[PDB]
Order: sequence, then C-alpha cells, then structure tokens
Amino acid sequence: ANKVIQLQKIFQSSTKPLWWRHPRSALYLYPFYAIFAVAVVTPLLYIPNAIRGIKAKKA
Amino acid sequence: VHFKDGVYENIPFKVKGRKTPYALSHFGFFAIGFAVPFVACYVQLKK
Amino acid sequence: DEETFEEFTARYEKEFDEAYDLFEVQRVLNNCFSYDLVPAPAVIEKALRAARRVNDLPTAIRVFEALKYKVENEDQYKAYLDELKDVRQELGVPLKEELFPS
Amino acid sequence: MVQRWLYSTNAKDIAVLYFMLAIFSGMAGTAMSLIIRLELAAPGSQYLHGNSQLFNVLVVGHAVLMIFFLVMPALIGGFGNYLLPLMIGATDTAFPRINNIAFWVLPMGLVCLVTSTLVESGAGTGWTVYPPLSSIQAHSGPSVDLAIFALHLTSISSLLGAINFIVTTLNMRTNGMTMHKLPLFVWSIFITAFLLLLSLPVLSAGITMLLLDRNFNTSFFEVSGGGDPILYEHLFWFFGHPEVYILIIPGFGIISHVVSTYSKKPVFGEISMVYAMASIGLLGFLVWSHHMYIVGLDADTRAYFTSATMIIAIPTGIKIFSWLATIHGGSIRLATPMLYAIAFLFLFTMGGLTGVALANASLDVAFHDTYYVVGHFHYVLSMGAIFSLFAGYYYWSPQILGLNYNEKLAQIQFWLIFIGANVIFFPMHFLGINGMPRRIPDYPDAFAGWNYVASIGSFIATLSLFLFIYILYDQLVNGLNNKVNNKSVIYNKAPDFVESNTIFNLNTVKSSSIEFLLTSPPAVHSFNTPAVQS
Amino acid sequence: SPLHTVGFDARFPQQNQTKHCWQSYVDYHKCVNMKGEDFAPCKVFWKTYNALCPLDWIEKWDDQREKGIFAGDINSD
Amino acid sequence: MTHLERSRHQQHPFHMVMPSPWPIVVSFALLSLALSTALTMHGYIGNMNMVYLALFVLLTSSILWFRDIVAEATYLGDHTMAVRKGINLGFLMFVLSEVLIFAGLFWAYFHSAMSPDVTLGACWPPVGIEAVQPTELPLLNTIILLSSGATVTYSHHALIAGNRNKALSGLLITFWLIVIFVTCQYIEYTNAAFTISDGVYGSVFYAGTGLHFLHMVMLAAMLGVNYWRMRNYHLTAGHHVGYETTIIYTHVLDVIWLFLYVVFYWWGV
Amino acid sequence: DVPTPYACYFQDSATPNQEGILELHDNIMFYLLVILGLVSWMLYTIVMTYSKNPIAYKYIKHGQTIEVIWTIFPAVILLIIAFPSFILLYLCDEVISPAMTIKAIGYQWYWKYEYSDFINDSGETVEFESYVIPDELLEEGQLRLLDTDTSMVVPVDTHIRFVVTAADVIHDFAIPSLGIKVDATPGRLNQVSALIQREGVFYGACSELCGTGHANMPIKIEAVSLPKFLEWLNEQ
Amino acid sequence: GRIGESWVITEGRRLIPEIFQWSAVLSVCLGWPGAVYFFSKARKA
Amino acid sequence: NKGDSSFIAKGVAAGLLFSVGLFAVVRMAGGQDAKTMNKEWQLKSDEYLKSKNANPWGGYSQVQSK
Amino acid sequence: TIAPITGTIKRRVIMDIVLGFSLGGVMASYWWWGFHMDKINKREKFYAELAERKK
Ligand code: HEA
Ligand code: HEA
Ligand SMILES: CCCCCCCCCCCCCCCC(=O)OC[C@H](COP(=O)(O)OCCN)OC(=O)CCCCCCCCCCCCCCC
Ligand SMILES: CCCCCCCCCCCCCCCC(=O)OC[C@H](COP(=O)(O)OCCN)OC(=O)CCCCCCCCCCCCCCC
Ligand SMILES: CCCCCCCCCCCCCCCC(=O)OC[C@H](COP(=O)(O)OCCN)OC(=O)CCCCCCCCCCCCCCC
Ligand SMILES: [Ca+2]
Ligand SMILES: [Cu+2]
Ligand SMILES: [Mg+2]
Repeated sequence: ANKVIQLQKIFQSSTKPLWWRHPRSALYLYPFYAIFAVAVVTPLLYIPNAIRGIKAKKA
Repeated sequence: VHFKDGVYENIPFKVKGRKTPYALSHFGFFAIGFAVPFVACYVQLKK
Repeated sequence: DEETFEEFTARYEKEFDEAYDLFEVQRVLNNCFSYDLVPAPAVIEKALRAARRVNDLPTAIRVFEALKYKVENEDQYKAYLDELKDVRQELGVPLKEELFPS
Repeated sequence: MVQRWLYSTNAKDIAVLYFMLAIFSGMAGTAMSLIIRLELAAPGSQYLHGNSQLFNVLVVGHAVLMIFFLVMPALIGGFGNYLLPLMIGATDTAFPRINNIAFWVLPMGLVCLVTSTLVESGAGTGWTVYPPLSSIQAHSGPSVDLAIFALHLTSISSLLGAINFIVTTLNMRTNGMTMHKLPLFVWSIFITAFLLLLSLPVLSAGITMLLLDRNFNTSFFEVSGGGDPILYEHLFWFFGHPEVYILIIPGFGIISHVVSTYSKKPVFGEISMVYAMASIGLLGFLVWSHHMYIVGLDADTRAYFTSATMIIAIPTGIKIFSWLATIHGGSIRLATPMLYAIAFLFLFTMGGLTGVALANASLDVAFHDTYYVVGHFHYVLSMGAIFSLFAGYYYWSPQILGLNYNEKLAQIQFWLIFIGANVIFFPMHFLGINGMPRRIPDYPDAFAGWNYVASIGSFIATLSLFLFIYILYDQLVNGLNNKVNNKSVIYNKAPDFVESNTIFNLNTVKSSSIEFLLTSPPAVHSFNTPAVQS
Repeated sequence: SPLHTVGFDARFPQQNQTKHCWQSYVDYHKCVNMKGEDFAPCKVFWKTYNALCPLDWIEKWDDQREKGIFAGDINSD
Repeated sequence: MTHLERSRHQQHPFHMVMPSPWPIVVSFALLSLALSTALTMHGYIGNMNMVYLALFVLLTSSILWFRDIVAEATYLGDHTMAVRKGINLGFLMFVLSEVLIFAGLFWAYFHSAMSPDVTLGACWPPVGIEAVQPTELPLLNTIILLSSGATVTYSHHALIAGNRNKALSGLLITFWLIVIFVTCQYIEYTNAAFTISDGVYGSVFYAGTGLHFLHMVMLAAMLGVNYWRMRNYHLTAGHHVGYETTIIYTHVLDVIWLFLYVVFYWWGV
Repeated sequence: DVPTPYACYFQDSATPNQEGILELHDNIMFYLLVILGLVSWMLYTIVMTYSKNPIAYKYIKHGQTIEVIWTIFPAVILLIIAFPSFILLYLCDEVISPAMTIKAIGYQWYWKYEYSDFINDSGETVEFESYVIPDELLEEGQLRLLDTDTSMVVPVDTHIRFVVTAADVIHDFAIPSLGIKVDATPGRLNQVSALIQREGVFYGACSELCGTGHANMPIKIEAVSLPKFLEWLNEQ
Repeated sequence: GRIGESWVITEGRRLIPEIFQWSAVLSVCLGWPGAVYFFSKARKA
Repeated sequence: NKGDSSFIAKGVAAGLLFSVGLFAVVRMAGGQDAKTMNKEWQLKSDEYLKSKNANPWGGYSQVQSK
Repeated sequence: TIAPITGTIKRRVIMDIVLGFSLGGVMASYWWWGFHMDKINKREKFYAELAERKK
C-alpha cells in the first residue's frame, strides 16, 4: 500500500516513545501489558507451594 | 538520550539527597546478599 | 635500528640545541636519561645550556641529581662533576647535596 | 529514573548494573563458601546436622554463583561494557538492546538458582551436573531443572554479550585504530568473546540433553536405554576448559594494563601478548579431556591429551614472563592495583605449576577428585580472577565513579585477602596429596588439622571482603573528601625524575588508553567527534 | 587352582572391557546352539565371561535370553 | 554542506538506540517460561496452559522487538552502511552459534554410533528399530530444500535488478516450499516406527532432526515477514538486511540438512 | 596405607604403580621448583630494586633475543617432564597375564566385591557387600569413616585385575596407597592392574559424588599372604 | 675506562642482602604451615 | 605518607586477631566433637595399625588430639 | 675523559637470570637429593629388611 513515506513523516514528527508512534500502537500494547502482567505474576505465585511440597491436585 | 551526568548521576541508588542514611541501604543490600544462603540452609534444615 | 653511542650523542646535542621552551627541555631530558646509558658530558653540557636558555634553574640541578641516580658508581659521579666543573661554575648551579647540606 | 536503568540502552549503565549483580551474587557465593568451610573445620557434623545433601547443594551454589554470577558478570559484563566501547572510542556498542537483554536475563538466572535451592531437595550434583546422579532416578523433584535453567539463562547472557563484543570491536573502532593498534584488554575481551561464542553451544547441547533425559523419558545418558554418561563428560568439558580460559583471559587483559601503568613503561612485546592470548584461546578447545583421565580413555588418547595440555604452558609462560619484563626496569608506584598485579603474578604462577603437575595423565591417577585439584583451581580462579577483579576495581573506579577510595584501607584489605587466601588454599594441596577425596562433608579424622587451618583462613578472607564492602561505602560517601585530603592517591602516575610540578599539572594524565582522559564520571554520550589516532 | 585367570586378550587391549565380557557371553551362548560338539572349549568362554561380567549383568542377560529380549547375535538355526 | 548544517547530525555512523523496554520484557517472559515449565514438568501446576501463556508472552515480546527494529530501519532510517555491516556480521555470528549446536548433536550421534553399546546389540541401528529409509520421503525433502535455495537466490537477484513481480513470486514460492518441508517432516514424524524414548537412536535422531525442524519453522516465520515487508515496499534495491539475513539463514539450514540427511540416513542405515 | 594427621606427602607405596607415580611427581616437582624459584626471585628482585627507581627505562619494548629464549625454554622443560610421563603411562597401561581378577562393583553408597574366578564350596562365586561401620557401632579403636564392615582381602606379590563398574551413578574406585583410581560409569567395565608388594591394610573411598552417602563409602583392601588368603577364601 | 669499583663488587653488595631477604620471604610464604605443625599436638608437644 | 606503613601493618594485625576471635566464637557455637577425637581412642587406632604394620616407612600414628 | 658507560641493565638482567636459575636449582637440588632421596632410601631399606625376613 506504500505507507512508507507517510509513516516516515509520522514517526520522525513525534515526541512519543518508538513503540507508541504508530496509530495502531495501543491496539497491540494494552492487551500485551495485561497478558504480560498475568504471565509473570502467576508462576512467581506458584513458588510457595513448590517449596512447601504441595503438588497440584489432579481434579 | 540526554540524561543527567556528574558525580552521583552515574549510579542507580541515591546517596546524597536522602531521608534515611545511605549506610542503611548500602549494608542492607550486602546483608541480604550474605543472608540468602542462611535462608536456604534454614529451609533445607526445617525439611 | 639500534643507535651507537656517538649517534646518540649527536642526536641529543641536536635535540637540546633545537629545544625552545621549558616543556621541551624537560621532555628532551626525560627521554635523554631514560635509556640504558649515562649520556656523554657534551650532552649534559648542552642540557645545562638549554636549561639556561629557557631561564630555569632547578632542572639544571636535576641534571646532576638524575646523573647521580643514573650512574653506577660513586666515582663516576665524581668523574662527571669534575669534568663539568667549569660549565657548572659558569652557569652557577649547585649540586643538590651542597644545596641542602645534611 | 525508570528509563535510564530499566529501559537502558547505553553501555555504562548496563555495566554498573552488571557489576552490582556480580558483587551481590559474589557476596552470596562467599557466604556459601564460608558455610562450606565452617562445616569442614572439624570431623563430624558440626553445623549442618548430618544433611550431606545440603552441603552438596551449597557446594553447587557456591561454585555456580562464584563462576557464572560473580566473575563472568563482573569481568565480562561490567568491565567489557564500560571499557570496550571506551577504550576503542566507540560511541555506544552495536546492538545495545542485546546488551540490555543479556544483563536482564542474568538475575532471573539467579532467581531460579535460588528457587532451585529452595524447592523440594536442592541440586546436590556438583557444579558439573554429571548423570545418572543428576538424572531423575537419583534426583527427583524440579530442582536440577531450575539449576539447568539458571545455566541456560546465563548461557544466553554470555553468548549474546559475546556477539555484541565481537561486532563492537570489529565494526565500531575509531578512525585511527587498526586491529594491531588495539589495547590488550580489548584484545582480551575479543578473544574471550570468541571462546564464549564457540563454547556455549556445546554446553547448551549437553545441558538440554540432560533436561530431555530428566523430563521427556529419552536416553542420551541412561544406561538402561543404551545411553552413555561419558557423552555428558565430553560435552560438558568441551565447554568447561574453554570456560576456565574465558574466566582467566580478561585477567590477562587487566594485568597488562595495571602493570604497564604502574611501571611507567609499555608492555614488553605487546603483539606477542596478542599472539599468546590468541594461542591460549585456540589451544583451550583441544585439551578438554584432561578433566577425565579416569574414565578409561585409551593410552594414546591420554598420551595426546597430556601433551596438548602441556603445550599451553608455553604461551602462558610467555605472558607471565613479558609481565616480568614490563615490571623490570620501570619505576614501580606500588598502589593497590600494582599490589594485586604482583600477587596475581606469583600466585597464578603457583597455581599454573600445580596445573602442569596435574596435566600428566599418569599423575592424575593420583590426584583426580582430591583436594589437590581444588588447590590448583582455587589458586588460578581465586587469585587470577579475584585479584584481577580487585585490580580492575581499584584501577578504574576513581575514573568511572569520580570518587576516590581510602588507600590505607585498600592496602590492609589487599594484605588480609592475600594471607587469608594463601592460608585457605595452601593446605588443600597437602590434603589432596595425602588422599582426601573431593566433595565430602566429612572425612577420616586424619585430615582435621589442615581442614582446621584452612577453616581459620576462611574467616580472614571473609573479613577482607567485609572490609572491601566498607571501602565501597567509604568511597561512595566520602569520595570528594578523599580527593581533597591526603587519604587517597589522586595521580596514578607520578612525575618523571626531571619533570616539574607545573609542567606535570598541564599534562596530568599520561596514558596509552582513552579511558583516563575522559572526565570523571564520563559523559552519558561521549565521543561526539570521533577520537582520532595516528 | 593357585591363581589362574583369563589373561591378555589382544582383541580388547585397552582399558574398558565391556565388549570383552559381552562378546564372551554371546560366544558362550553361540557355542551351545550352533556347534555343541566341544563342551570343554565351550567352557573357555564360560570362564572368561564368568570372570569378566558382573553377576547382575549375567542375571539380566539370562532373563533377557529366556524372555527373548536379548539383543545379541543369537541364531538358534 | 556548511558547518552549521553539519553540526546538526550524528558525526559517527553507528545507531544511537532509544531506550526500549523489550530487553527486560523478554527477560521477564523467559524467566516465567523457565519457572512455569519447571513447575509443570513435576506436577506443581496442574495443566500446560501456564507454559502456553509464557510462550505466548515471549513470542509477542520478541515480535514487538522486531517491530521496533523494522521501524528504526525503515521509518527512522538509522541503519546506515556501518550499522548494516554490523548487523550482517552479528547475524553471521549467531548463525555460527547454531551451527556449533548442531555440531554438538552430531557429536552425540557419532559417539553413540561409533561406540555401539552392548545393551543395544553392538550394531547401528539397534535390533528391533527399523530405520527411516533415505530414498522415500527425505529425498523429496532434500530436493525441495535445494530448490528453496535456488528460489531464494533467484528472488534476491530479481530484487536487486528491480523486478518486483519476479522477486515477490520467488519469495512466495520458496516460502511455500519450506512449509512443504515442514509438512513432510511432520508427516514423517507421524508415520514413523520408533519413538523419542526408543533408546539412543530415537533420542539423537529426533533431537537432531527436530532441532533442524525448529530452525525451519523459524525460517518460515522469517520468509513470511520478509514477504510482507517486500509486499509493503519496505525493501529497497540496495538497502535490505532482512532479506540477506534470511537467505544466508536459508543456505546454512540447507547445508545443515544436507549433512543431516547424508549422516543420519545414508550412514545410519 | 592410612592417612596421617598433618601430612604433606603421599601415603606409603605398596605397588610399582604408586611408587612410579611418586617418582614421576618428584621428577616434576624438581623442575617446577626451578621455575618457581626463577619467578619468585625475579619478582622479588624486581620489586625491591625498582620500587625506588626514579627514571623508568621506557624504551625497552621488543627484545627479540629473550623472546625466543623464553619461548624455547618451556619447550625443553615440558619435553623433559614429558619423557618419563610417557614411559610411566605406557608402562602402567600394560596388563601382562594377571594371576587374579576381582570385580568391585559400586552400588549406591556401598561396594560389592566379587571374586568370580574362585570357589566357595565347589566352583560357585564369592561375593560380599562392604558397608561402612556406622558411627554408633564403632568399638574403641576403629578409624571413623574408614573402617568398613567386610574388607576385601587380597593375596600379596600377585597380579590383580580390578574390573570396576557401577549400578546406579558414577562411583570411583580409588585406593591411593595402591595407586589405583578408576571410576565406575554404570555403562561399561573398566579394568586396572596392580600387584601388592607387602602385607597390610590399605584404605580408600569413592572419589566421585554419589549423592548423600558419598562421604561414608570407604574401601578397605587387606593384603594378606597366600596361604592365609586361601584359608580365608575356603572359609568364605 | 672502568672508572670506580668493579661491577662484580657493586652488584654483589646489592645482591647478597637480596638473596637472604628473598630466602626469608619465600620461606615464610611457603613454610608457614611448619609453625602450625610445630606447635601442634601431632608432634606430641 | 610517613605513618601509613605502620597503620597498614597494625591494620592487618588487627584483622588477623579479629578474624581468629570470630572463629573462636562461632567455633564455640558449634556441634559436639566426634567420639573418635580422643587420645585414648587414637592410641587404640595406632595399636590396630601397628598390628597390621601399616605405613611402614612413613608415619602411621594418628594421635593429633587431647 | 669519561669512557662511554653503557648497558648496565643488560648485565643486570643476565646476572639476575642466572642467579634466579641457580637459586631455584639450589631449592630443587635440596628437594630431590634430600627429600626424595630420603624417602626412597627409607623405602629401599624397608624392602631390604622385608626380603631378609622372608629368607
Ligand atoms: C570463581 C571461582 C571461585 C572462587 C573465587 C572460589 C573461592 C572460595 N571457595 Fe570455592 N569452588 C569453586 C569456585 C570458586 N571458589 C568451584 C568451581 C568449586 C567446585 C564445586 C565442585 O567441585 O562440585 C568450588 C568448591 C569449593 C570447595 C571444595 C569443597 C569440596 O568440593 O569438597 C571449597 C573448600 O573450602 C570452597 C570454598 C571457597 C572459599 C573459602 C573461597 C574464598 O576464596 C572466598 C574468598 C573470596 C572472596 C572474598 C572474593 C571477593 C568477593 C567478591 C564479591 C569480589 C569483589 C570484587 C569485585 C566485585 C571487583 N569452594
Ligand atoms: C582460572 C581458570 C583455570 C586456569 C587458567 C587453569 C589452568 C590450567 N589447568 Fe586447570 N582447572 C580449573 C581451572 C583453571 N585451570 C578448574 C575450575 C578445575 C576443576 C574442574 C572440576 O573439577 O570441576 C581445573 C582442573 C584441572 C585439571 C583436571 C584434573 C582433574 O579433574 O582430575 C587439569 C588437568 O590437566 C588442569 C591443568 C591445568 C593446566 C596445565 C593449566 C595451565 O593453563 C596453566 C598455565 C600456567 C603456567 C604453566 C604457569 C605460568 C608459566 C610459567 C611460570 C612458565 C614456566 C612453566 C613451565 C616451563 C611449565 N586443571
Ligand atoms: C533497601 C532499603 C531502602 C529504603 C528506602 C526508603 C525510602 C524512603 C526515602 C529514602 C530516600 C529514597 C531512597 C531510595 C533510593 C535507594 O535507596 O535506592 C534503592 C535501591 C533498590 O531499591 P528497591 O527497589 O529495593 O526499593 C524498594 C522501594 N522502591 O537500593 C540499592 O540499589 C542498594 C544498592 C547498594 C549499593 C551497591 C554498591 C556497589 C556499587 C558499585 C558501583 C560502581 C561500579 C564500578 C564498576 C563498573
Ligand atoms: C632460560 C632463560 C630465560 C628464562 C626466562 C627469562 C626470565 C624471566 C624474567 C625476565 C626479566 C628480564 C626481561 C627484560 C630484559 C630485557 O628486555 O632486555 C632487553 C635487552 C636489549 O639488548 P640490546 O640493547 O643489546 O639489543 C637491542 C635489540 N634487541 O636484551 C637483553 O637484555 C639480552 C639478555 C640476554 C639474556 C640471556 C640469558 C642467559 C642465561 C640463560 C639461562 C642460564 C641458566 C644457567 C644456570 C646455571
Ligand atoms: C601467610 C603466607 C603469606 C605471608 C606473607 C608475608 C608475611 C607478612 C604479611 C604482611 C605484613 C604487613 C606488612 C605491611 C608492609 C607495609 O607496611 O608496607 C610499607 C612499604 C614501605 O613503605 P615506604 O618504604 O614508602 O616507607 C614507609 C615508612 N615511612 O611499602 C610497601 O607496601 C612495599 C612492600 C610490599 C611489596 C609488594 C608485595 C606485593 C605482594 C607480593 C606477593 C609475594 C611476592 C614475593 C614472593 C617471594
Ligand atoms: Ca566436618
Ligand atoms: Cu581444564
Ligand atoms: Mg571425578
């Protein structure tokens, strides 16, 4: 579609961080942040049961 | 990008302008570094 | 290539004659004395001339003090400072040991 | 301040973060070493109530912590990322996001190592993770998996930093710098980056085969299945001896610099030092099976490997003699980096000579898994890496921190770690040559005397470490005061014996390296115009 | 007997003897089904594998023979 | 140009990268991956959806990293000749690292084949394991990999010469060729006689060919993103490093498969 | 034969192998001491001669003569110390007609000795496990962590072939007074050859990490005379 | 030539102190565990 | 500068004495000795070793304790 | 006049080198001819007495 010149103008004329400069940046960036927070909270949360001995119940 | 530079802007922690003393954080860092294996020994001996 | 002793003598005579201020006199003297040879007395005579020309006394005392720490005996220091007796009398520099008598 | 340290993309901030994690984990490794030596003071279970599993777990924690989390992050990461862009005049190293992901993948390797220690039993397999002891039949539970993942994350860090270092010193040199006109620390970290790049694949292969045996029922190493445990020894030691040369060669870089700058004369045959470091780096990968003279290799194979191992005594001898030739005829200014260089020279020569006695496959009959090999390796590792680290710290920390350290405390810290490290690692040769086995929490009671004097030495070494982290505090709170009174050394090079003091004051830093003419703590992006060189 | 044993076998001169014991066991079992006419030269391989192989290995290979699991070159023909 | 105007630029070619979170984001994802798989291997988590989520976060963080690097190379124009030379050499060194991993796997194979164990039966392959025949399916695999190499070099030279529709069709054809390789490899793993747990032959066989399968899936992703960037005009005639990177990766994977084919089949059987 | 408190040397030899490797160790330590004396004297005389030198000879850089001399000098030193190492390696690697073969298969935290060539009643093999005597069962005089339950007894002045393998993990078979250290990978057998020149007791241990019980895993070889050995073997 | 005392004399007068000082320093640095064994109980003293 | 050599000697002596003091303290907070660490036990060990005539030209006596 | 005095460091280096080799050779000559020869004389004396009591 040859958006290269227009995206050069948008990307160079921007006081935003580089991952935010595209107009579709939030469309990736918000669910990625939520999914990342869940995926790094939960296996840290399963460490007390690991060092306690409580394996996961097979239900 | 342009950050501040000088005598104490090269380091992560804050030494001069500080509410608590610096010795608190500076020896608490190395103290928990020295006491990680004692936590390990306590857990393994409790088991 | 390695320099013979007389080639060293000619080179540091030319260097001390071409030196033009105090940084150059001290530089030429530093890498004059940082070889494995005590320089010939013509080189020390040119060093005292070149330190006089830039109007600085204490480097011309440092010539003899570096010669003392550089030469191997206590007798070759005497052979040097009696062969530079007329030059040191003409310029009027002291030795460091007769400047600080202790 | 979230951006500058978390989202970091310049090399110096990554370097001080590498150094902070290195010294935190080095404090932890020293604590594990103290606990090991405390339990090994007198025969019978003194402090750990029985529980040889916990002693073995602390053995692998101490070993893997001091190797993969103190010396390799400190030497490679902190000193490379500070000086390797600086000492070649590069603005900021190529792929700085790879440079940031290597650091930030390290302390989670520390996290999963600590949680391997905390979970069900702990990895008690030694630092070599030999099967079938580290397999699922002898070590159930998720612990050795988490130790394996610690090794995998630090393998990622070492390989990615090695790639970064290779293309930084190849592509991003300044305009006057040919490859022959490079410094010796830059050449050293270049050769170390190449050995990392060519070694860590075989480690990743063998470790992932160990993991596949443990959790996916496959048999690379299980005898019930046809597998052979000697394959892991071959793979792990093809990593392992290149690894120990990786640990020592940045020390060979640092010691050239502190020796040349505190003898006030250049290195003797610097291109021969480049050739000797590269020869050691090439000759590492050919000698890897001296660590397994016991498994029943053929006589021609061992007769090869003793010659190949002995051949590396020649370039290390060329390096150790060219350092003596640099110190000969100069004007020694015995500051603490020079003290650590001299002590490195003597004690690394002693460790290398015990290693040469270990190179022979007929004598490694008598010395394998004795405390003689821990004498050898704690000598070369401890002195040649910790003395190199302390020399690098006391050498470059006034420049990269702007804060001078107390000098009298630095010399008492040096002397205390000198005699303490000697007192701990010298009777290990006696225990080994009298037949004390390795990795034991308890011994026949004929070993108690030398175990007692070594356990006395450990407290001296820990006191010198506590003193060193006091020197850090005193440097950080009173550095400018240390510059203004006479409690430190402001000038690393005194005037020559003709030079006036004002003539010196116009030219106060005379180095053959870039880093000392940079401002105290240097610009966040220095080298606006590139540094020119003839 | 006053201290006799296998001796030095040139087909395995090196340090590990794992194929020596295995090939001696396989050749002792191969003497039984194939030739079966020289029972005292059958006992040479018997003494060799008996001196070299451990009892646990002999028991495991005997069970694998009697259950057909044995991976050796055993042709009953 | 003047001196005022020369004062406004970099004065050194190399890229001064903006601060970005993707290193610590990929690192946290990798830690959660290692933790969740070490807790799901030994039953401390009930099911595999945690490991699936950690792999998903690692993938999206890597994709966002690559989105930032194609943004900096395309829209910000920060990749000059020195940075292009640098990333070319960096990809070359990473390729050398993967080649050395495969040398480790070949060492495992050559050890376990040149020293045949007595429990296996002192023969290679072991007794009871019928090997994969070379001529049936892997011959088709290796000739479509060789034609993939011919197709990427034809499409690359069609890109240099300026012809768009030849280079696009070449890159599309070679992407479908290597997914035909991936599909034939999955079909070979589906209808095969032995398992990965079937001794050391199944062990090192599925280890080597599965690692090469993984690298060809990675090359599938790289050929796909290179087709997208050539379609949406990101690739110029003289400025493309994604393409040169993806075709030297294609050729190195072709040579690795050639060695894998000849050893693991023509010498394994 | 037994480690000694505050010792600094090997244990006393009992075999040609151990006295060979002791002679080789001293022949190595000779030249190691000449180069240790060279480096320590050079370092000492350099620091105490040039810590007080004011002018530094900054024009000593290349010096090709001592470069080629200190390149070819370690070559001849390693050549000299690699002659007897090759002679000793190719000598002690030989097995020349053993009068005896005993297996020592190392199970998880004990040993199993197997005199499979020999008889107990008529022809059947002799075998016994050798656990460590626990610390609660030590009568007064037994060495701790060294005195086992049943000792492996062995005749004197006769060639013994030790075929060591394992059962669970890698266990090393090591008796340093007999100069034998050969480890037990569970896959394969490994042989060693030793002849014992004198009677007595010789102690050792598992010289490889075996798990929790790696410490308490000793080896006790009792070299007795041949009629006493045959009496023990017909008794066993 | 050869002004003054000979090089044999003026370097022996520097070396003969340094031989004894080096022997003292190395005998401390290598032979320190002799003191521990000397004061120890395993000498039966 | 003129007092620092004595200060570093006194500092390293203070470090040695302080470290062996700390060793004495945490040694005093340790476990009991082994039952085989006695003069009379080690004399009987010497007796057994002399009956087996072990270590014939070296030392066989393990005494080492009180 | 003054004769050219040159090369003190070369004479000093070869003197230090041969003094260091002779000092280390004195250390190693003590090591071998005292310690190793003493241990070998003790062992050979024991085996001579052992063969004599075997006669
Ligand atoms: C990096 C290498 C390294 C270093 C320096 C050390 C240092 C020490 N080690 Fe260790 N050790 C190993 C690597 C190392 N070790 C390895 C690989 C094993 C093998 C495990 C196995 O075989 O299974 C091992 C095993 C091992 C054993 C053998 C135990 C056994 O297997 O039976 C012992 C015995 O006492 C020991 C104790 C010590 C002690 C008391 C120190 C003391 O020296 C501690 C004093 C050191 C310091 C005080 C360092 C300073 C601290 C810093 C943080 C540096 C600061 C400087 C900067 C940050 C610039 N460790
Ligand atoms: C700091 C890292 C380091 C370095 C540099 C070395 C250097 C050497 N090492 Fe070592 N080594 C280890 C780390 C290191 N090692 C570790 C960690 C282990 C144990 C691993 C484990 O068990 O898990 C080990 C164990 C180890 C073994 C295995 C023994 C066994 O496990 O049974 C061997 C065998 O050959 C060996 C020999 C050598 C030799 C010949 C050198 C040489 O490179 C030394 C070269 C230096 C010199 C030779 C001295 C300087 C030269 C001169 C003064 C000139 C004059 C000298 C001559 C003429 C000879 N060491
Ligand atoms: C630990 C106790 C902290 C108490 C804070 C109380 C806050 C009340 C307000 C007080 C003022 C603000 C304090 C916050 C600032 C702070 O202290 O820095 C905080 C950080 C970590 O912070 P965190 O995330 O754990 O804090 C949780 C709350 N945010 O500390 C540290 O890195 C300690 C680091 C130790 C020093 C290391 C010394 C070695 C450096 C070597 C460098 C040279 C390298 C040379 C070679 C390359
Ligand atoms: C085996 C012997 C070597 C072992 C290793 C060496 C020792 C390590 C420490 C070296 C420290 C000094 C190095 C710097 C000196 C320097 O760089 O000097 C530079 C000078 C320059 O000379 P020039 O201006 O004439 O030439 C300029 C153009 N080249 O060259 C010399 O001095 C020559 C020295 C010759 C040495 C000969 C050694 C003879 C004894 C051999 C052993 C005999 C043992 C006998 C036992 C009874
Ligand atoms: C246990 C085994 C190890 C034992 C080690 C020896 C035992 C002593 C332990 C230390 C005691 C503290 C003394 C402090 C001295 C002091 O105070 O130094 C002050 C001196 C003199 O100063 P000045 O002349 O300027 O004037 C001050 C008065 N106005 O300067 C120095 O530093 C130079 C002396 C040190 C030389 C460098 C040594 C570096 C390590 C060498 C490693 C071994 C190599 C040699 C091998 C043969
Ligand atoms: Ca103990
Ligand atoms: Cu090695
Ligand atoms: Mg071992």
